[PDB]
Amino acid sequence: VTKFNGLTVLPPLLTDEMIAQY
Amino acid sequence: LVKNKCVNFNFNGLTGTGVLTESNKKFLPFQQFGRDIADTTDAVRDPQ
Repeated sequence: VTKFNGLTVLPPLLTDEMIAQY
Repeated sequence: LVKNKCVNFNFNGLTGTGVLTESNKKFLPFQQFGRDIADTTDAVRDPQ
């Protein structure tokens, strides 16, 4: 699987390591 | 010119806003200012 004009992205609450742990 | 600080910059008429950092990417000898896929300016060469 594969700058800012006002828009922004928010990080997920569960990061990828925590999702991997789950 | 002041870099690494959020300043109001204008080079020959680009008249944008942002903080300028030294860039690894290399231009072509004639090419002046770059751009991104979203048509937003991402790299500029100082005329001086």
